[PDB]
Amino acid sequence: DCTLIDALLGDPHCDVFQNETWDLFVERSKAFSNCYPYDVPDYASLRSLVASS
Amino acid sequence: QVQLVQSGAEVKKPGASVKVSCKTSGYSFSTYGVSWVRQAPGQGPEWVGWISAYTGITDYAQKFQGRVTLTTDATTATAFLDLRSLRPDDTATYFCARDKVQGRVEVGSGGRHDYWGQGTLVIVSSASTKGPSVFPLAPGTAALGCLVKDYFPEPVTVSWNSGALTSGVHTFPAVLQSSGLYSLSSVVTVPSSSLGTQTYICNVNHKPSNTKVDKKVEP
Amino acid sequence: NNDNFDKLYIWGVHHPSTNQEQTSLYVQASGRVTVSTRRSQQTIIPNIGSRPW
Amino acid sequence: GTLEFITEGFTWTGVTQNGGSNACKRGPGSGFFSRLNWLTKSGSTYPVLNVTMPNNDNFDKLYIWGVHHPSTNQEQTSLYVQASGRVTVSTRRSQQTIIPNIGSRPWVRGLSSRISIYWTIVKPGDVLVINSNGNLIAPRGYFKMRTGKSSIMRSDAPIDT
Amino acid sequence: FIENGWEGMIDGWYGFRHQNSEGTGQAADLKSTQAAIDQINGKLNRVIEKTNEKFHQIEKEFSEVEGRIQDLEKYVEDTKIDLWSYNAELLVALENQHTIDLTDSEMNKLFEKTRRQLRENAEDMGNGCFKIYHKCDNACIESIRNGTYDHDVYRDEALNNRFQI
Amino acid sequence: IENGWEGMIDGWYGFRHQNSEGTGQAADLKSTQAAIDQINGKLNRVIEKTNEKFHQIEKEFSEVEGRIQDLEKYVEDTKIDLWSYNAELLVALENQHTIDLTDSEMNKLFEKTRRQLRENAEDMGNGCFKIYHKCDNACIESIRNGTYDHDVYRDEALNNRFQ
Amino acid sequence: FIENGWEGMIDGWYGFRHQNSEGTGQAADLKSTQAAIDQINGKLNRVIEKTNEKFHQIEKEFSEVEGRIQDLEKYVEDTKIDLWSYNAELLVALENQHTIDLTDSEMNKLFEKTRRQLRENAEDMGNGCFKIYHKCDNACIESIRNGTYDHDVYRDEALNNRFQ
Ligand SMILES: *[C@@H]1O[C@H](CO)[C@@H](O[C@@H]2O[C@H](CO)[C@@H](O[C@@H]3O[C@H](CO)[C@@H](O)[C@H](O[C@H]4O[C@H](CO)[C@@H](O)[C@H](O)[C@@H]4O)[C@@H]3O)[C@H](O)[C@H]2NC(C)=O)[C@H](O)[C@H]1NC(C)=O
Ligand SMILES: *[C@@H]1O[C@H](CO)[C@@H](O[C@@H]2O[C@H](CO)[C@@H](O[C@@H]3O[C@H](CO)[C@@H](O)[C@H](O[C@H]4O[C@H](CO)[C@@H](O)[C@H](O)[C@@H]4O)[C@@H]3O)[C@H](O)[C@H]2NC(C)=O)[C@H](O)[C@H]1NC(C)=O
Repeated sequence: DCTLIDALLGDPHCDVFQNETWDLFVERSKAFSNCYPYDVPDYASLRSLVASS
Repeated sequence: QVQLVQSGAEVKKPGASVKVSCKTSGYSFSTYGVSWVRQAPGQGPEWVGWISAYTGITDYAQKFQGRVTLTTDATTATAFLDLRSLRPDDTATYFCARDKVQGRVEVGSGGRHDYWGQGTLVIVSSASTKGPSVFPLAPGTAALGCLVKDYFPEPVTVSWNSGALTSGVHTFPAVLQSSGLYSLSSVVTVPSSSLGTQTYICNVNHKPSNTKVDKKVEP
Repeated sequence: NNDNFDKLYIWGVHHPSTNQEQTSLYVQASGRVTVSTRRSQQTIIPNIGSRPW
Repeated sequence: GTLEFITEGFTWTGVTQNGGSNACKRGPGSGFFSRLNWLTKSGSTYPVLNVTMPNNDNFDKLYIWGVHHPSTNQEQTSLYVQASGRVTVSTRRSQQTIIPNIGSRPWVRGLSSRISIYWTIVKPGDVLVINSNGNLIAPRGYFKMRTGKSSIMRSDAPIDT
Repeated sequence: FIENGWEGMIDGWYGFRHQNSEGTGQAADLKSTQAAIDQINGKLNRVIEKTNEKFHQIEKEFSEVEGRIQDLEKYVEDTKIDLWSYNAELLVALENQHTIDLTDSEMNKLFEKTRRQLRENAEDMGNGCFKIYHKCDNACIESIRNGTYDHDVYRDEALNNRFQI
Repeated sequence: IENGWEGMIDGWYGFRHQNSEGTGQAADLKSTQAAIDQINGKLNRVIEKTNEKFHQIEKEFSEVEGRIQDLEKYVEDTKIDLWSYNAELLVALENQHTIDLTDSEMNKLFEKTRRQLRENAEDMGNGCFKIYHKCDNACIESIRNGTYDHDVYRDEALNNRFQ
Repeated sequence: FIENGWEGMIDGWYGFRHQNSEGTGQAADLKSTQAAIDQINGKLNRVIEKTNEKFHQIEKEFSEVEGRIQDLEKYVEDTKIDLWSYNAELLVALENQHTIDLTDSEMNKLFEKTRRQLRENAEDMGNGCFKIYHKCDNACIESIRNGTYDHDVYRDEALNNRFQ
């Protein structure tokens, strides 16, 4: 249910992802945010760079 | 299923030559060549040559060329290896193995040394053969054994109860003596209660000297 | 946007030459324009100064 | 492919020129970047500067200029009087306006304050207009621009003949 | 020469069909068969030999319209695809034209081998057969096939049926 | 055939004979079309309609932008350089082939003709045949059109050749 | 035909080894040697015909992590490399398969030239030799090698040793 950026920031339902690792993270169509409404100037860059960390 | 049974160990003297058989089965002999690899004790494997059972073609390693001749007999389904002018260098264990695919479509390289012979020891020495003496290795865990002493050449095969006792057995590397002969130990650790009920067997067998001596041990 | 297609909105923001002009037109000493959708957000603060004629 | 600089006589009236900090020491005493001009207060005034410099030449002029970000308000007022500065460089086609931000940055070589560097290319026939009531790091002129084979590379290999 | 090819030959890929007194019969030449195979095999192995690995790349699908950067990210990935696609069309085409000429030459070669062997004891009928001009029983036939036919032996017999009657 | 024939306008490959009845010429239309059909089909593959592109990136620029522009120019140059190589290589390959294709076609016609004459003629060495018998014009077209029965002129030819 | 090839031939690339009454001997065919060379030469010249020049390009190493633009600058340059690399692997492979078939055909062609020359005075032994069926002394041998052997001359001699 989480996007990557939501696990990063720590949306409540994305808590189970804390301190996680991956070779390939898989964002689902179904996913949603459910916290304070935000936006990320240069969203795609942050997503990309965390993804490859 | 699929297998390669090779001939028993031969022993030959510096001049002479040798022939080693490799019997195949479980696959159609003629759609696959055969690779031969040898192994000088303690060193790693070195390749000898290859022959096709489809086309009769051969490729010997240039190190041996002349001395070595590969053949195949389709009726019996067997590949043969003949090595001439044996040096003591050539004392090694000799393996055959399925290799290349012939006739059939193609690939990729799925074997290419699929399955191997159990290996067949060749000893090139000028010394005499001598059969082993078998002495009991007289005995809460407890230990017993056999001592296979003063024989030549290798190998000696030792088992216990036709192979009925496999567990907790350690058969050691033969050790060369300054007397030129070989000595070999084999031991078993068993529970020290079962003594009246059980007994034990030394399936000692030294086949360069046709000596099957199954000789026994007790306290 | 209750329609079934993407709507493109073109808008802009005025940069006056003097403060006297800023006050004549928009009263407040310093303006601010903030256009936003549910996902995105965008905010410009007009800059006052002389440009070439 | 060139740092061919050409000085122009900007006339910055009512402000003191050529400031320099101990961070950027030239010789025994203190100085600044050689192709930039640190305009600060004169008396207790910083006028609204409003200069202009055409391009009657037949080539593109590259102007490097910048804007000072002080660490404290005290330092902002000492230098530029006005509580909040503003720098606006513009040509007939383009326009560009920075508003310096006051705050503490990490200490670098004696200073907690900083300078942002901006460029403006002004083409033949066009005209450059600098305007500012504080915090300007002004240019002394332009660099000639040309297009060509030139380039740059990171390497530690030495040069032989 | 052979304006056709033989269905029902399942011994191998190239072969011999003879007819003599003892009767007709067939048999495949295994050496020139494997010769073709080994080439195709190796050519095929080089094509499918292990590909690339690629991990974190650029994005290639997009939800919003971004203009300039996105326009470039899609041009880059399309330009890539179009080239690799050309490479693959050309590769297969070349490889195939070759695989054909390779196998046509193999047949061709076996025929010559067989002609050089018969020397002056036989003639090329014109359809990739030979009219051998002597009593060639089944022993003699495998003698040809397995590369041992001594022409110096049937020379006189053959030579005379050819130039007389 | 160290050379080739100017003035052959019947086709692309042919026969030039000389006998008692006189000299004369005639083209082999089958092996001619054989060459053509290959060149034709090869050529058709190459020019099989290229591909359509619409809104791409910008490739000319008025002002200097640095990084993005540098990349937009590098991308398009890199593209060009590759496609250019593809085209140079293509043509080269295709040509070397188109040559070897047509040289083999001539070559093949010659063999066809040799297998036909069997033991009634010899290869002069310049891609001609010395036919060893009286081969009048009927006999000649019999060769050209694939019907020359050697078993017929065998004895005549065989004997002029050897005795 | 020739199972093998001759070491110790240093006069040229293709040659003739004869044996007659006057003794054995060897000699290279220069014309079909240069024929092979001239092709390899020209093929080779086209490959190394001087490459491109390039000057101010994009950056390809990077110190800090920038995300999107940098990912693209790295993808562009990698994509380039991979393709050019394929071009070079394929080139060499093709060129080589050709350079082989070119030289195998050159030998092949010399042999035929020589067979058409001997016409009916000799037979192909099967290993790419000829059994010439007449007294062919050293003058006669070079007459073959240099393209002047008149068969119409030794016809009768040869023809008769061959047949009875
Ligand atoms: C700060 O910076 C710049 C340069 O130092 C400056 O830009 C120039 O200023 C003058 C004054 O505003 C203007 O010039 C105009 O140019 C055209 C010439 O082609 C004229 O038609 C205009 O003239 C008329 O307006 C006159 C007013 O005096 C009347 O006499 C008459 O009716 C004319 O129609 C006008 O003079 C222009 O503003 C610019 N030009 C450019 C290219 O920037 C800016 O004015 C400076 N401002 C301050 C406040 O210091
Ligand atoms: C906001 O936060 C920043 C960071 O917390 C803070 O800046 C820090 O201030 C101290 C001084 O107040 C500075 O530390 C410097 O570090 C170097 C070491 O590499 C020293 O050489 C300097 O020391 C000298 O000055 C002394 C004063 O008498 C001498 O005794 C001494 O021998 C040296 O001459 C110097 O102190 C530095 O300015 C930072 N540190 C960092 C990591 O940024 C700042 O105080 C805060 N802002 C405000 C307005 O309070």
